[PDB]
Amino acid sequence: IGAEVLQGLISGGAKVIVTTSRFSKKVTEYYQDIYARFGAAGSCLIVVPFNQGSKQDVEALIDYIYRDVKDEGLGWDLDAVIPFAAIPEAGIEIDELGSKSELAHRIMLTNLLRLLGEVKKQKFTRAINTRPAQIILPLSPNHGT
Amino acid sequence: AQQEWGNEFWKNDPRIAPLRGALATFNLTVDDLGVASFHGTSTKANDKNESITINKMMQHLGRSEGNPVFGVFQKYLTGHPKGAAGAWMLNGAIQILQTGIVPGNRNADNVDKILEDFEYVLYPSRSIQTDGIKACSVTSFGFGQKGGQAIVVHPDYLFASLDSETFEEYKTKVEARYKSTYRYMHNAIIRNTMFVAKSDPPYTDELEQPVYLDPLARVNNCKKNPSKLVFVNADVQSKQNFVGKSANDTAKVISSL
Amino acid sequence: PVFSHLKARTYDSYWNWARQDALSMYFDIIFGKLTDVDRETVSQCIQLMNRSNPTLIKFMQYHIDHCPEYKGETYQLAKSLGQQLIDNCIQVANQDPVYKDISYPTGPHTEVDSKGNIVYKEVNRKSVRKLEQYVFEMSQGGELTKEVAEISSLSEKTSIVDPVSGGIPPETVPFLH
Amino acid sequence: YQKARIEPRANLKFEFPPLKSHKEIQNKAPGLEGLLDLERVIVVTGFGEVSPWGNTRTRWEMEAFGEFSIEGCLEMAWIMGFIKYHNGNLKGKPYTGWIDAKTNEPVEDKDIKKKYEEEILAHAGIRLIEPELFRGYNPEKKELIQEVIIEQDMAPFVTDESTAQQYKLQHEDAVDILKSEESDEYTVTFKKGARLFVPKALRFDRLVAGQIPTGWDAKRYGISEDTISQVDPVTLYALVSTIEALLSAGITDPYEFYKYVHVSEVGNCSGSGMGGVSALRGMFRDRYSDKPVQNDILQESFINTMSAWVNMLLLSSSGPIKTPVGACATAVESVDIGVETILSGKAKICLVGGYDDFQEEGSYEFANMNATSNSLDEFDHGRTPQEMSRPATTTRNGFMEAQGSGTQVIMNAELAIKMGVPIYAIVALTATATDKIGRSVPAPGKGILTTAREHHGSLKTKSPKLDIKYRTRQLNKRKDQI
Amino acid sequence: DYQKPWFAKNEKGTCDLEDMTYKQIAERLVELMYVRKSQRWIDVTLRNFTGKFLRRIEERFATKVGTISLIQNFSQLEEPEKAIDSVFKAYPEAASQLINEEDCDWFLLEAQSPTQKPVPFIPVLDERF
Repeated sequence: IGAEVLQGLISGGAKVIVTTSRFSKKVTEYYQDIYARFGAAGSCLIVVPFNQGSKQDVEALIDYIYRDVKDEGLGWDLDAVIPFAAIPEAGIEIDELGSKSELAHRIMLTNLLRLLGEVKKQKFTRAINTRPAQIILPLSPNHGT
Repeated sequence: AQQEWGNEFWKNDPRIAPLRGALATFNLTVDDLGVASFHGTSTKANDKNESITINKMMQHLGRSEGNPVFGVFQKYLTGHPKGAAGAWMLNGAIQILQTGIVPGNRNADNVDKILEDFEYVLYPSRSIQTDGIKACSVTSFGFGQKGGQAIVVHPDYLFASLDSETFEEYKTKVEARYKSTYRYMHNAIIRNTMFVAKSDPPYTDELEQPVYLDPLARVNNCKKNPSKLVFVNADVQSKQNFVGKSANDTAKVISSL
Repeated sequence: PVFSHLKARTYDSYWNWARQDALSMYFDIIFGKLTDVDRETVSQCIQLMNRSNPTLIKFMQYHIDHCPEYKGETYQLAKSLGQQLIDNCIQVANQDPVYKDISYPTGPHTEVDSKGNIVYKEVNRKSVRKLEQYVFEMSQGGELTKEVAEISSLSEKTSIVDPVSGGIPPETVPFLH
Repeated sequence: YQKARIEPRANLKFEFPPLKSHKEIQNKAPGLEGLLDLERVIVVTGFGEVSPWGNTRTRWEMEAFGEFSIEGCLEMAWIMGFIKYHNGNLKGKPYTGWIDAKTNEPVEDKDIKKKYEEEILAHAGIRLIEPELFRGYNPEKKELIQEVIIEQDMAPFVTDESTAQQYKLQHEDAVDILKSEESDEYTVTFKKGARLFVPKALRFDRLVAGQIPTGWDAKRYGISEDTISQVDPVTLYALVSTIEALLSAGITDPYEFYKYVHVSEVGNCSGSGMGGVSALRGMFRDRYSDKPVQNDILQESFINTMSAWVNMLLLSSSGPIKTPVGACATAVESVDIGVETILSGKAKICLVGGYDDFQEEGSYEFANMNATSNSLDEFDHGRTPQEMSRPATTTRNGFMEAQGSGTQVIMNAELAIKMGVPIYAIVALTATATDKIGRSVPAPGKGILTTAREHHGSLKTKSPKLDIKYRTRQLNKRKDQI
Repeated sequence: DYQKPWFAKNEKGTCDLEDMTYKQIAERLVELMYVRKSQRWIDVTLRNFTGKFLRRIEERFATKVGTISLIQNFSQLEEPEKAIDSVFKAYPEAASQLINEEDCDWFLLEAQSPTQKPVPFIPVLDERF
């Protein structure tokens, strides 16, 4: 889904930063082909390697977005956060709550809320209260059904 | 006369450029230089400097706006062989002519921001099948102020200049030669004998100096081995070499008086 | 923590890929891979209007002024289709770019043969032909949902003659709400 | 219900240019008929190369299409020594096709791109530096020697008589040699103050280079071992792109040139940038270190002796030889010399091109000039070796070194129509130009801008000879005076 | 003068086996091992040798991964022109391209095969002449 929201945001004229856990040559050539065909005048696409399971990773990313360009950052200010990152876990009942289940919960809930806590802190220390970042949560209809 | 008026009319003319007149001898224009095979070594100073010259060449020669050259950069997949480079770029620019495919810099993921002021250069990132490329331009730069440039035209502008009798006689000779090197190259692949190193020159020792002093001594086939073709004594300072057909078999009207 | 700000790949150069996409569209029409009746042709003219600057209008004008229309019907087609894109990209100058999903709204289909094999394909929806008809189909809802000249017009902003909000059936829910 | 299938074996055809019809050509280019002198028109007649991507056929379909076909993967696996040919009998049953080289299995031509496509793409192009291709050069352990003055005397050891007199000759009071009273050997003790050289190693940054594919052997082209063990490795790259440029022209015998052309009219203007640097190492370092180098290692270090081995093994011409040096543009310079030898009339066929080699010492020196990409800095940016050469890209940093050769065969247009050889191109012009005054050798400049120079200051008319109507009118009235 | 004639032949007289196109070989076999007056082959193994050659034509000039042989069984070579013209219709550049040296090694190894009548021609002058 997120790769089709990306090429609609990029062809609309937005500056998008895209994160990837599997940073490789095949992946960065996938995203370059998106910008080379579906770019727009004034759009920008930035691909970074990023693990949302890590706490130091969700703090280094948002600091890099809000750092100045002279401090080797982007100089940006977010207008939307679309956290679609997940882990496809299946076949796991209440009695096989393994390591993959606890990691996927850190990605989907805990470090998601920490990632929005970083975005609030960068806007608060720069005193940015007239530009809210719209969070688009990927909710589900099926809660255990 | 054919080189005063047809072939090199433009040489020390101050009104005709070399790059313009080298295309004007085949009745082509500056807008028919399709591809510009850049040196393009992925160096910070080189790639900016080369785009300045090719833009300023096309801007001074009055190439029309909206007509860029397709800058191809072969060294993304071969590297810079520091001297075999201009031969790889010349081999690559020949295959662009005969196929029409303009290959793309697949390592160009974000072309440089400074390079958009050069509106006469286009930097593709994938191969495009053109209907036809008429001329390329291989430029390269060396350590020690060694700029160079070759211009390469599609060979169909030579065959225009022939007649139908010269071309058809040529066309049956090149198709008879193709069958001879098809057979050789298929044999030599499976037998590992592409290179057959020669042991002897095409003359003997006391034919070596008589051959060198005769400009009309040509090799014919040997008789005891027709696969080997050598200089024999009858080829050297022969008696049928200078005298020909049009003036000597038709010397029955000039030797009759 | 697999992160570094050194591994960040930035893509900005729309000005070069616009001219590359304008040229590759020009030879797909000539070699018979694109026609004006295709969904892929109109989806490429939309991206050439988003990436429009005065240097691309020079680029696309030259190759259709100097287009050898006598060589064939596809050379006549590229000069005729390309001329409409000149006038479209001129009018959408000094305008914001536009996300338009002009593709076909496909639907599901599953089929078992007599030999026994699950084949799945995404087939064209019968009633719903474009994306404006998708929004109308989303507002009508289902039964248990009830409670108890296309190239030349891509630059002209259409006016909504009737909003979909009027066409919602009363006291029932849509598919998207 | 089991119908007879077809297994698509490879159809290798070594195709000439696709000659279209004469009416199509003169409709495309009308006006030129008897206007050009063909002896002043230089054409490219054949071309060949050795590259990191194989030869001139497999490099093109990787450059244009991005992947190998079934005939360019068979041509690639043959080059890298994966498949061999075998006609006759193996394992009792008679087989007459291709055969694996490690095992002896009968590989089918359909199964080439599923068996060797990993190994071909992993061992060609801009991979890491493989040390078995460069006589054990590991860039992660780059060997130097350090001069140390010993402060304490050394333990004595035995050696020959002549070698001990050579230690005493170098440093005299820092050695005492002593003859054994039984055998004819000596005891050498290095007293303190003597200088030695202890080897050390450092980690070099540049780890990626574009190498000739792993398994490339010049015996596969037919070059004998007596040539392999004598000549420099660059001479083998020049010898197999010369036999490939001649076979791209249909010249299967180089003595076919002498049925149309005197032996003093076949030139050779190929050149290099540094020549045989594997022989320069053999005389500057490997003989200083007493390794057994051959006696004529000086003659293989010359730039002009690679084109001498071409004439010594293939051509036997007594025509011109003008070997250039441009050191990054020495094949466009070599084309400039080659077209001027033919336009002057001194030659009629001219071998032309360039050749160079990757070795350890030139690779280290390019890093000191900061010209080559720091291959460890590119690993901090997450770049693969295959994407470390990015021309025109905003994040470009230094070039990527390679090796190989490339050769063209240029001749007259009038001679090429007479021999009936394929014509691949027309060399319209070639130019060469230096730059202004500076104090920096490896810095480019706008010097080739003079190849498009034109005076249009206040001139209000065109040049009258810029239209073909006028030039055919003056030439036809000059053809009537003749 | 001999009953086993020299096999290889094109325009401009006799030649070697590597000088004939794939069509010139396949219709010289029918010229040599098929009788026209009595409408038969010399041997049934010589008919399958012609059919195994025609399957080498289709293998050489073929598709991506595998398709249907036009000679599904060698019994359709009793009318040899109808099987020849159907092969060089599907693969028309076989009528103009000379035979590889790999396929010439196949042609000479199949001619020296047991459970087959020896060929009524001489293909090569060699040690096996």
